[PDB]
Amino acid sequence: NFNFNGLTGTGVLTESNKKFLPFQQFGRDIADTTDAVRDPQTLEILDIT
Amino acid sequence: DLICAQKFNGLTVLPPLLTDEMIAQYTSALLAGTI
Amino acid sequence: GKIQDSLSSTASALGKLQDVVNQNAQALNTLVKQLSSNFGAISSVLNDI
Repeated sequence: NFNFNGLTGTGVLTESNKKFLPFQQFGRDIADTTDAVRDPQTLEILDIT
Repeated sequence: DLICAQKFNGLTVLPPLLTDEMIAQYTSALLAGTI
Repeated sequence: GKIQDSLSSTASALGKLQDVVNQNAQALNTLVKQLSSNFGAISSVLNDI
């Protein structure tokens, strides 16, 4: 289970190579799920499966 | 991916009982028998 | 030989198949989007209600 910046869900957090634009927060998939998030404290692209 | 979000809400896509390599044996056999 | 030239550039001749694959993922998509709809309730997130 997790919360990032108030965003909540449950998934398997991994290292991911998808590349955000700096101001961004979430990633998302076709289905309006929350697919990928960026760790606030250490910026890194974390998948959510 | 599309399958992933689907896979995530309870939507599962079971595997077709016959893999494409199997279908390709049938459509080989029928095709090799007819010849 | 004509057959293989046709398929080489023909996206349409498979329209029958391509439609079937589409229409499923279509209704599959729409099925998913319906998880984001309020349906009259105060939110479409289960826990946030």
